Parts: sequence; structure tokens; C-alpha cells
Amino acid sequence: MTEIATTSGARSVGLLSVGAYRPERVVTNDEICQSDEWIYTRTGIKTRRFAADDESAASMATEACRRALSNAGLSAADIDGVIVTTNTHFLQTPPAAPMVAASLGAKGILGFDLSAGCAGFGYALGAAADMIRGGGAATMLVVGTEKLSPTIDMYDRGNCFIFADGAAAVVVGETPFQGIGPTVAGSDGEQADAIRQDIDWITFAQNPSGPRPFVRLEGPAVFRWAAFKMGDVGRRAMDAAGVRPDQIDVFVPHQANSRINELLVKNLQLRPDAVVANDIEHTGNTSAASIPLAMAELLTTGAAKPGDLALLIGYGAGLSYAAQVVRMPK
Amino acid sequence: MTEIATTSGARSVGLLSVGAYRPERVVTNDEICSDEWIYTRTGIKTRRFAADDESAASMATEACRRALSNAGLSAADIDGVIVTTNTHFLQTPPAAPMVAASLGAKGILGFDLSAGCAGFGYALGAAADMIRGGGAATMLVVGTEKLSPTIDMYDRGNCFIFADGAAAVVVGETPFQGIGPTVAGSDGEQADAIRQDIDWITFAQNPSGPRPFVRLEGPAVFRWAAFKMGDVGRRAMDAAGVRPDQIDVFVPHQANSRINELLVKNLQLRPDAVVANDIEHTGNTSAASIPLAMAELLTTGAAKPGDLALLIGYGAGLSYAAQVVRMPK
Ligand SMILES: *C(=O)OCCCCCCCCCC
Ligand SMILES: *C(=O)OCCCCCCCCCC
Repeated sequence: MTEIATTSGARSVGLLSVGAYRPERVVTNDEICQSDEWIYTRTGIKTRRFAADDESAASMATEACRRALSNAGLSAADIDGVIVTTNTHFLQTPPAAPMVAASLGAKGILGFDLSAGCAGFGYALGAAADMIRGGGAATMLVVGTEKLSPTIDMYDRGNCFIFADGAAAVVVGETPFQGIGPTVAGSDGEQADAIRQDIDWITFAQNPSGPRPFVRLEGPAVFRWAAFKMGDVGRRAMDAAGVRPDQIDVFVPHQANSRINELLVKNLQLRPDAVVANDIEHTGNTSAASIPLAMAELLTTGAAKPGDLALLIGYGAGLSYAAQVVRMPK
Repeated sequence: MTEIATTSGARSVGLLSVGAYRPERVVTNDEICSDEWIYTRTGIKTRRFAADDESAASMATEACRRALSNAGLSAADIDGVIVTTNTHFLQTPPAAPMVAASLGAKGILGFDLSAGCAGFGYALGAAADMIRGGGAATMLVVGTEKLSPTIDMYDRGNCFIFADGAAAVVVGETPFQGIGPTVAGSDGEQADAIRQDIDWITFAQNPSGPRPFVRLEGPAVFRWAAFKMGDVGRRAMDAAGVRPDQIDVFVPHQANSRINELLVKNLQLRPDAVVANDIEHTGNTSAASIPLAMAELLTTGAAKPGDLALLIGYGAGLSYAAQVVRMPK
């Protein structure tokens, strides 16, 4: 017999940088609601950004990657691979990743698209770290990108003010100390219909002049699942990384709803002075992009500092969750 | 001052089994279209089309069941599932949690990976990487495809190529290393070579225009695969510390027989190396093609468990992913 060779990579892996792209167009509650107080009270959202018509999930991802590279002090030549996590790449094929790689001037590098609803970022982060420690790569881009605005039913009074557009990217590479803890993840396939495209594209393709697909949300069900189950997920993620709740400096949950996230902060028993991501206020829910965008906002404003111990929790569609403890990038 | 735990799982990981699902309905060249014309160009004689109530997700579930059974394991033994596909026709929810739920392991981690036909290679790599990192001990990786609804029956360039099916592998700890290092890359400059021609949203906003279909720039894909994947193969063998002459089984993506015939020669394998030819009765099932081709070779007994196999996935995005594995089941 011949033994199949095993390779090895870096032991200590971390977030070198974050780079964010936010579309120019600002849509206020008052503009979209044709009550600002009503929306803000229920969601925590005041405004959100909508991408232009010529912008796409891939194009915003590219801009975000450019910015992440600059913040890590790297060129595209330094990158070994790129994972795009998104739910709004509106082509079955080709994937976004190779297009992103090409736009960045690194056309040959490995990459794929990963879809796990709002939790794809934690999954892609975990995969990158695993890949780098495995020896399959040394430095990687992970980019959450989302163009949700064309998917919104503007007569759906349950969700139309929730979803928004944007992209943010992290660079994952070797660090002097461990910077990304073990990935804690799971799902609940039994509640798959809680967040969905209501009509599959093929059913629609065969009757284009009938009702078209839009995003649908069973809000109460999602609220209850997130608010009550994600505490245990955070604890698992902290326990795996060997850290206590009181050691957490920064909490970055998925920016789905402020009320959900306030309940999680309380459930997680964090320090009274722990810094909690609240990017949703002017960014809305940008799904796969929300955590890294929220990371960027905290670093941009000086609320968080690079090296801060952060707990990230992603939750959402499919009913999927992914969580991990990290050190803040940049 | 605050340590983030450094961990690890099993260093030696491998394929414990493969399970295949193929739809009942056999469509012949004669039914679809000239038998000799298609066969000369592609090596396809027949292909399988899934029923209307079948999906990529449902077929993935069935492929997983069989894989589990072939490994002598149940859903309880699995820590996660990766579904790779290009024909999950929902933006959300992802297929993976639905497959987990249908297996009776609704709580397990999982996600959808899309990378054209190279998705299996990437997902295999990712699954092994995850296990060695300690994030899981045993995983399912399933390639699945319902390609028939995407075919334009008037596209005389490709209508006879694509078909339906699913196959899954169980990935877990093995006594000896069973999955070589991932060799992967892409060429985004040739993104339009294999594509959905009209994006779903553009189509939704103009229902009076044409509907989307799979489009293929054959020549451009042929050239790229036939002359570039040889080197990819060599890089994957080199990474696994194996010579071409040690390869028992070669499993390229079942895109086209003629491409694959040129690849076999370029790769300089043993005259008696076994070459996957599942395309003949399965057609091109994209992401499902490689595990399906593995299962076909094991079923006929052309390949045996333990055999040293070279896998090369190539296709859309212009993406490729390759590794050397030991044959499972
Ligand atoms: C996080 O859980 O958010 C999920 C949002 C993804 C919705 C995808 C859009 C589906 C509708 C397509 C018209
Ligand atoms: C392997 O390279 O396969 C790529 C083919 C995937 C085709 C997806 C279908 C796109 C058309 C949707 C109507």
C-alpha cells in the first residue's frame, strides 16, 4: 500500500482585517413607508441602504474584498482563496467566487459560494480557518454579500422594512496567537418555511405572468427560535474556545432584529460594559453580510478595538446557526 | 491575555462509503433527439430524468440514506451534511437543513456549496478539513442535481448532455489517510462559458422576455478542460505523494467522454488504469457526477474498495477541484 500524504498549515489563525461596502442610496423608514416610530420600535431600524440597479451581490463583494485587502495591508496576489457567502446570487451558475477573484485581479485562485442563510458567514469563516490550518491555503478572503432589495414584496407589511443591501469581507490568515475559536453550528430543518422564497424559480419559470417569488418571513416563529435558542449556542461557542461570558468584549449577533439581540445579550450574561453590535439601525438586515458589516461599523466608530474578544452568532434561514469566538480584526 | 483554545480532531480521514440515487425514467438518445451523433460527440447513450415531484434536495436525501446504509451507520452517527448543487431552485432556505430533517437528524450542522461541477471536490476537502480541525467526526457530502428543467430542448449545443441524479459519501476517521490534499483553482475570466443566460431577477421583472436556460460555450470548455486538467491532476497526485503509475482509478467529472479520453492520455496513467465512464448511461449530472461515477465503478466491480483514485472536478465559474482518495464502500 501507498500512504496518502497529509499536509499541514498554520496553527494560529485570525481575522487580519475587515472591509465594508455600503451602497450610496439611503432609504429612510419614512420613505419606505408609503410609520418611522412603528418600524424602529419593533426592529431597531431607522434607515437601510439599497444597491443601484447595475450593482449585484458579486460586485459589492468585490468592492468589500478590495477594502479588506487594504486594511490587512495585502494585494490580491497575497490571497490563496475566496469564499462568497450569499443568498442573493441570482444565477444557478456560474458561482460568484471566481468572478470576484477575477475582478480583484487574482483570476486563478480557488473559491466557491456557500449558502446557509444568515449563518453562512460563520460557516465560511470556519471553513476558511479549517482550510488554512489544513494547509490547503495560507491566506483567504471570506465575503458576506447580499442584494435583498429586489426580493422584497413592498406590500408585505411583515418584512418589507427589514431587508437591505451590502457587503463586507474579512481576511483570514496566520496570526501570532489563536484568533478564531472552534466553530459551533447546527440547524432546524423542521422550521425551513419560517424564512423562504415562496415560489421556487422553476415553478415560476413555467408561469412567468402569474405571481412572482418574494421573500416571506414567519416573524413570531423566528423571533422565538432566535431569542430562546441562541443563548445556548453562544455558550457552546464560548465553552469550545475556553472563554467565560464575562471575558467577552464585543458581541456581534446577526443583525436580524434589535429586540431579539437585546434578549440574547441578557441571556448570555455578558459584562454590563460589553459592546453590542447595533449596525442594524442604519444598515437593516443584510443577511450573510450582517456580521462582518456590523464588525466594520464597530471598528469604524471606535466602539470596538482590534484584538477585542468577540462572540459572533449567526442565525436565520433554513433555520441554520453558526457561532464562534474571535479577536476583532484590523 | 485571554487564550482562545487551540484544538484538533482525527488527522487520518477517509471515505467510508458512497451511496447513489438515480431516477427511474431512462431517456434514450433516440427519444431525446440521432443515437450515433450524440454518442460520437459525448459518449452518452442514455440519461435519467427525475419525476416532477422530485427535487435536488429529495434526491440528496435518498443518496444520503444509501450512503449511511453502505457505511453501516445511521443518521445519528453524522455530525453534519454538506450539499453541493447548482439546481436548488430556491435562494433560501438552503437544501442542507431540509436533507438533515428528512434523514431524522434535523439538528446537525450543514450548508449548500456551489462551485459548478467542482463543488464536490471543494465540499470533500471542506468536510475532511472540518473533521481534522475537530469541528465534526463523521460527515455526509452529497452532490445532487435536477438539471432537466434547465435544458432548452432547442439548444442543439447541449440539450442531450445534462441529466439528473444524486450521490453521497460518508467521510470519517480511517486507520490510514484516505483523502489527499485539495488542489483547486478557477478562471473567472471565462465565467460565461457555462451559465444561466438570464438572471432570475431580470427574468422576474420582464416575464414577457425569454425565460432562462443553461447555456454552454462548448469549444471554450473543451479546450480548457482537455488541456488544463492534466496539470491539475499532476498537482493533486504530487500533493498526495503518489506517482501517476500508482493510480488505479481515474474519476474525472463526466462532462464529455472525449474530453476525458484526452485527459486520460495526458495524465500518463497505467495502461490498465480504470477510467470512470458513467456518462454513457447517466449523462452529465454536474455536481453529482463524480460520486455517481465512483458508485458506478464500485457497482460493476471495475473499481474495488481501497483502490487509489484520482478525482478531478471541472466546470462552471470555470472552477476546478481535485484530490487523490481511496475508494470507499
Ligand atoms: C437570514 O436569515 O436572511 C435570509 C434572507 C434570504 C432571502 C433570500 C431571498 C428569497 C426571495 C427571492 C425572490
Ligand atoms: C458543471 O459544470 O455544471 C454546470 C451546469 C449547471 C447549470 C445550472 C442551470 C442554470 C440554468 C438555470 C435555468
